Amino acid sequence: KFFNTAVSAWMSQEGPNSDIVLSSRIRLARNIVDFRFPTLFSSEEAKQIVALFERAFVGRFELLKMSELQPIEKRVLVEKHLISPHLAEDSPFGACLLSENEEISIMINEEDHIRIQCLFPGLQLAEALEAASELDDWIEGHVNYAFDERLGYLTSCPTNVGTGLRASVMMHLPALVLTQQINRIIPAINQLGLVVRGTYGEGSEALGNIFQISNQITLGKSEEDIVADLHTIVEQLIAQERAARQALVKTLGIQLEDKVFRSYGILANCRVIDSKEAAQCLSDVRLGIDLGYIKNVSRNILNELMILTQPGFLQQYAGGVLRPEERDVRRAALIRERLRMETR
Amino acid sequence: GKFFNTAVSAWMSQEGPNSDIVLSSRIRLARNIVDFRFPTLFSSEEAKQIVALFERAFVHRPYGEAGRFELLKMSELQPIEKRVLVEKHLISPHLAEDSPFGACLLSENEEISIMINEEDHIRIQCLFPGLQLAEALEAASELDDWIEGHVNYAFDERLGYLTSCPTNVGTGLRASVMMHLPALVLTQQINRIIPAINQLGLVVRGTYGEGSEALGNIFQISNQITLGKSEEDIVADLHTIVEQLIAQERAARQALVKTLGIQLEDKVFRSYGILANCRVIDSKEAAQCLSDVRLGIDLGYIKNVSRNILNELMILTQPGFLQQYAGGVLRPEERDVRRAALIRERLRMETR
Ligand SMILES: N=C(NCCC[C@H](N)C(=O)O)NP(=O)(O)O
Ligand SMILES: N=C(NCCC[C@H](N)C(=O)O)NP(=O)(O)O
Repeated sequence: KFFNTAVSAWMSQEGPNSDIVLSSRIRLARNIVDFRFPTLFSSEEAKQIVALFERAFVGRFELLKMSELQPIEKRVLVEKHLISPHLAEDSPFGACLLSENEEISIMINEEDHIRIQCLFPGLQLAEALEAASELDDWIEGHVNYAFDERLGYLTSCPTNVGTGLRASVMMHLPALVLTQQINRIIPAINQLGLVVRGTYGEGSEALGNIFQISNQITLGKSEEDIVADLHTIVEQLIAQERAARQALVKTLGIQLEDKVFRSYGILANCRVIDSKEAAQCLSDVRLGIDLGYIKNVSRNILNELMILTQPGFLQQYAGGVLRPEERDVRRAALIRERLRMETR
Repeated sequence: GKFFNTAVSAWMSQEGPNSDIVLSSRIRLARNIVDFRFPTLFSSEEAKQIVALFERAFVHRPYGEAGRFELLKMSELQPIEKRVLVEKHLISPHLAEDSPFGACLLSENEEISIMINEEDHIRIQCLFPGLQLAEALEAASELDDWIEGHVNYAFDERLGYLTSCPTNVGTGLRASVMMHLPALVLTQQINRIIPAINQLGLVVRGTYGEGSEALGNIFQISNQITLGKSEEDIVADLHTIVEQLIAQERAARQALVKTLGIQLEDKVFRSYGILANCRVIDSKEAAQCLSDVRLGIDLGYIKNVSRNILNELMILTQPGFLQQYAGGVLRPEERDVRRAALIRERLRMETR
């Protein structure tokens, strides 16, 4: 079942630096030319492409067609970064070829005909790129990619023209945020051409201290060079976060243990919590788990509950519009329950 | 021995009338002994003779159901031990800190504390759980007469018992109740009630009397009038105002439940969440959270936490008792870590 908001067995595996790096994501955007039926209609191209993947994937993959999913199922796929918002809503023949472990997602008929996604836990960009490239090679053996031998892969949005590659890592940087170093690392990332965004919240507030660092640097660099560059910056960010964490432990000791356990205590017991406080507390709890203060709570609580406690998702899940105070009560209840599952 | 290592005696652990709000009822009777100068004037020789008088008369003396009296001399106790007795409300800060020749006769059940060389030669204290002012006054008056069979009180027909303090003039009677008034505090009402009560000849003080703060919204309501009113009327008048206070607190709770609803449940559970999980907590925060949790158990929000454990924790988390329980002296930051751990384990054993 792909619509389990919990961290998959695949994404809960401990990849390199997976305490700080939640996940590594490789996306390869492709468009197809010279269709098997040279149709003039996008409708027909989109259906041939779906037929291709339904015929060619029955490793176990399920082809999820957006037209066949309830809106909450599509929202979960969106929140799992398995599909884009555009695939859920705006793609009449949108479909997602999902591997059973949800490592592999091939979005069909979005902006581009093909978006191959590999999502790995921890810092495994090279592994994700290799896995995405193996599917890329498989797909290209059966279709012709729109490709200009001097411009590279042709993608609908010129955001991707060239390699069609977007590489991203999601990182939890509570210590850099706590010690107010985060706005020091943003310029270093921007100078290198990478893009850093908060994953959760509205415009740059980065709830949960979860950051997405991705490339933008396109035409010049090889895919391996894009990924090596991102990997290298991520490893420096990891080192900075670990240094900040170790400084925090050495300075605060029991006061840091107290901070993360109080955040735990709020999450385990509060009856009213807004998404911002929940995010801060979840980040603290995750840090406390990472530091081994909190020993009986899965670190995946951060990944899962950051999704489930978002205001819009919470309403989407509840099936209706909820006032903020109603959201805060349901959010607290959801969080308490998920932490009660950990106590058992 | 057990005076220092049990936070709440079996005696004080009994549920009393209205004991959810009224934690305790106390009657103190101040007296001086004829032929001894009062503690503000006496010599060290007189002070020692006073202790010796009470020692000879009352050490190990049986007092019925209360067990026998034990004599604790302040000079023979350490400041932590004395702080423990203050924190258990068995002796006054004055006796613990300001009476070199102070002593206290404690009943084995810790209902009775006869302080010696406090502000007066004798401060007879009877402590009852819940709202039991009539029973405490009866107990104290009985004990007063019983003691007076062994000492003669300085007494003037006009001025009553001659005491050292203007605040004991006449009856020497201080009747007090300890009340948990979290709703009146939260509704801001307490701000109007305190001056209103002060104008009726009562006074509202903190948890450890004059000059102390209301730890955990625990207020001491006591008479201010000691002279020109019978002891029964002083206590009856206090009781009447305590009953009104209970009524106001209960109404304030119902008002809070209706106006805050889940936010009140959130308030108490967050305090519970702190207590169950914090690793560092000072006694003041602990008291505030314990107050919230007590309110939460009173309103039925919080299950599996007894008033008994909350009573124990209110005492165990005090600095002296913490150091007593620890085994020795603790700096503030050590206290806060041991306090958090004590609370966590008591709350976790409370929920198992
Ligand atoms: N915005 C809210 N709640 C509003 C409460 C006011 C303020 N945040 C407070 O809690 O004090 N919830 P959401 O689901 O995170 O949007
Ligand atoms: N006075 C204190 N603590 C002072 C603050 C120390 C701070 N929590 C810290 O960790 O240093 N505790 P007490 O036992 O209530 O007297």
